Amino acid sequence: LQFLRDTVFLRYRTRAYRRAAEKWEVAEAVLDVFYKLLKDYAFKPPGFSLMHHLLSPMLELCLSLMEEGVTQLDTYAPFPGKKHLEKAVAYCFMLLNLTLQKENRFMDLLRESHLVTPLEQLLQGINPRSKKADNVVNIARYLCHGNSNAELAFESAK
Amino acid sequence: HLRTVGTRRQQELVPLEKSVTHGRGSLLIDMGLFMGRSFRVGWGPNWTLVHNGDKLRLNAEEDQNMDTIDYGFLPKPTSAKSTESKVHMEKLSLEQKSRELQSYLMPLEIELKNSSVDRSAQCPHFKPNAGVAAIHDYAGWVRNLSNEAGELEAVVKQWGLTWTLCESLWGQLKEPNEYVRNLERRKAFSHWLAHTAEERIEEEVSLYGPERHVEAVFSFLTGISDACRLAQDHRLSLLLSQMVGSQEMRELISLQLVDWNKLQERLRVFCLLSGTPVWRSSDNRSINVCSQLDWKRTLAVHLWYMLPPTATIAQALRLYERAFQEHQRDVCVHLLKLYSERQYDLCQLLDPSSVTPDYRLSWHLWMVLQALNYTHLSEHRQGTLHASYAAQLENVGLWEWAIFVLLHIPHPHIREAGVRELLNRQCVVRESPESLAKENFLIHRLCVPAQWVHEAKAIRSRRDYLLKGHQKLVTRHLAADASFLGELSNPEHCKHIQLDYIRVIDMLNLIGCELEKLHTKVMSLCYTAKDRLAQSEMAKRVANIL
Amino acid sequence: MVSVINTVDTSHEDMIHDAQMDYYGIRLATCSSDRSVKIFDVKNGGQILIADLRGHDGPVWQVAWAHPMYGNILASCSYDRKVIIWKEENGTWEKTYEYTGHDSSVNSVCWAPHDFGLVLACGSSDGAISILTFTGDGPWEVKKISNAHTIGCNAVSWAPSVIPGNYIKRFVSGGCDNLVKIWREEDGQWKEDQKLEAHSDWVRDVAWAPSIGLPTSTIASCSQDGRVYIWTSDDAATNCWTPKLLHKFNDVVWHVSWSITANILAVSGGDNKVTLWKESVDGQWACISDV
Repeated sequence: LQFLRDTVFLRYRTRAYRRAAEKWEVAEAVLDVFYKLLKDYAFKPPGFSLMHHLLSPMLELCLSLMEEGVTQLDTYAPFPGKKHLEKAVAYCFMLLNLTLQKENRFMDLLRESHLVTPLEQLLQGINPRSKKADNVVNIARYLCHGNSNAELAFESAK
Repeated sequence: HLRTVGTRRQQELVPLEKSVTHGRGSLLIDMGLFMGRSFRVGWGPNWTLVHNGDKLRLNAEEDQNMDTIDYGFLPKPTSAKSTESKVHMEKLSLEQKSRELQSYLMPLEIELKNSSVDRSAQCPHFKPNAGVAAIHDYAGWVRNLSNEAGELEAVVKQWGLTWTLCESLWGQLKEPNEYVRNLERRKAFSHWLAHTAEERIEEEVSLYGPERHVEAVFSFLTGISDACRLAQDHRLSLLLSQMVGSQEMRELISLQLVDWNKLQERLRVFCLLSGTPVWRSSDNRSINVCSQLDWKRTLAVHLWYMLPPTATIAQALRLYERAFQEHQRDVCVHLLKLYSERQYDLCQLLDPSSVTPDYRLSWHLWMVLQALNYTHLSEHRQGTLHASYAAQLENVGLWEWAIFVLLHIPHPHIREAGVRELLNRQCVVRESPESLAKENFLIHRLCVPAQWVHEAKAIRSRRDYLLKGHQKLVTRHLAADASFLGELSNPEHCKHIQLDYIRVIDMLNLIGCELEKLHTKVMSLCYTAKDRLAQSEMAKRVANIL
Repeated sequence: MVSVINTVDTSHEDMIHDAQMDYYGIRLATCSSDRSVKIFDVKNGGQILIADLRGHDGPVWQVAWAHPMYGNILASCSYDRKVIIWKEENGTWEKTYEYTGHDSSVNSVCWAPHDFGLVLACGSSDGAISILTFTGDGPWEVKKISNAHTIGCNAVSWAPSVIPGNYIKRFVSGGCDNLVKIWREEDGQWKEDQKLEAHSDWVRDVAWAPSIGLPTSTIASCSQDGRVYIWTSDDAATNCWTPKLLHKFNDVVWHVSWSITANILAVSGGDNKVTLWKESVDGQWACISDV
């Protein structure tokens, strides 16, 4: 799990540098992996560590994706790119929503386990980060509203 | 009871061992999580404990394979191990190879024209004849043609020199006729010695000259007119021409010059014309030369000057030989020692002779000498040794010559029972599978005539037919063959041998199937076998349908 | 000690006791301490498994292929007190017979030279050897020798088939009493022709070298003392076995085997190493090489 996630963020910059079509696909694969991780969500401590990993650079990456989406609405289509890009956007939307309901129960439990302190910091530091920084996601939502293509709009409103 | 007590002691040790293991788990137990840096532990002991349990007092102790297995090989080895791999993929080439190179088919074939054989109603034999002459010719022409290649080098030259010192000397030494024969042997050996100490004196003495300084004058003398011309010491020049002269000049010039020097690259020249260069410790010059020069270079001096009596050359040679000492394996040297010998005494030196031998040359050498009467070799240990060496040489397809030798060697029997077994192995299957062509027929032809062809063919069939055997089991074969000519041949073989019911059925077939079955039943009277016959008939019907 | 030796040798990969090549060099039967008799095939130098004949309650010790004149037969003995004979009928590697006539472990097996018939000799750790003789069908009659060796038998080796040209066969075996007993058989029963005491401890293995047609029959033996002796008979029919020391190692020698042509001894034992030995032209044995 560590190897793939590390590769994927690096590749996304790597994907962008070479071949827009092939970078996008890698990003879509990463989004799929994230979705799988969400579905999946000693052992409890490992889960807490994973939650901590999920909650600053990773948060920024989602923001970068949102910025790409804001760029995206204006130009391209590119449906195959759009599906993968669209799918990635949907995954980003869903993970925060799916994660948040899970996260509040999850984070408190992690804190209880800590009675670990660093992971708790994620509860503290992670919470501060979440508010954002709101604008970039919001712009993407506005673009989705302008598009009126459906979907994306639900995840944006939720 | 003692063993039981030891087990009781062994059992106690095990309990102690168990306690120690428990302590290790107790002391070594490691519990880091979720993920922790790895730490040392006695992980290995647990793994060894299971093995010890599998091995399991006295019994377990003397029941643990020290390794522990040994693999025995025929032609030739196999592999084995236990163990760093337990098989080795040997790349053919490795160490031993000189023997193989020396025994390149030809070293055998050529010798076969000379050996001859006794053709009879069965296994033949061998015969002797101008053996020496034969060996001389082959070694001659062969050696000459060999003196032209492009690889190895050093090795080839050494081999050639050894062969020349072996066969050469042998022949050279196989009332004025004795005087003339010694002059002729001395004449052949002299130049021979020079050629031997060549290349070494060749480029070597070359530089020596084109270099500096003295000594060379002595080295040219070991090689005379060109040396004198290059040197051109007027008085020394006249004395130098007395070399090659066995004349009683020796003593005079010897002592007188030494005395003159005492009263007062020249004394060494005088030591040579004295004719006793090394054994005369009085001059103390040509012994001390042993560190400087090859033993072969010092031999050449003895052979060339030792003295006019044409036997004294060999004398002094043997001398300097048994003389050297620094602080055995020189082949070319050991041939000289063999040559310097006389005969008889067979009971010791005949005994290192085996050392030397231990391949094909040694065999041929002993055989010619024994047959010729010059050296009656003997007999069974020497033959055992030749037999494995010849078999090692077959491995790569040396079988026919070895078989012939085995037949001739005997003796007078028992060997045949072994040679026949070897032939059977040779054609058990692979013989029948590798011979399935034209390569087998020639080999079969080559071996001394015997009715061994049917025997080899039959073995091949068994591994993988009835007609070949002719040239219960037969019934089974008939059932499989529920082609026609072969079946007829099998029937003929059965008749020759004379299942009776089956034979009757076969006769009926030769003369329908149901009638044959009835005949078989009648034969049985005067059934699983019947069922088998029915199955064979069904198979035949299937074949007909196909 | 033994524990120290075990510590020194961790074992890179699982281990096996004995493993013998087939006649014709096609197959390679093996056995290990896991009770499993694996038959591999070696076509072109590559090892390929064909069957895992499982069936022993204890670790299999030694293994021996029968002569191909009787079809394809392989026999293996074990610490379970039993000996198994596996036949082959079209790839049908089934056991056609099983023998359980010894009360303690069976250290070794060996097949009589193919002329004598299909005789299998077997030495137990009870101190008894059981020999199985083949008849017409699946019956096997046993000729048992009780109290052959004092505290048990480790090695069994057949004398080469020597034509009297009315046939006499001699077999010599080693055991844990230090004695290398030879054996003589008449009408049926086997009697000890002679004892050979030169070892100072348990005889491990005893190999009767194949005669190169040569009448100077030799036998090799190795023991817990760490000595290897090459006992010799100077002539036919003279009850003189004169032992000669090959070498002594500070550690035990486990196994000894004769190479066919040159009479090279493969000495397995001591330091996990196996040595190769040839008798020189001088009668002293020398080590050719380290494997």
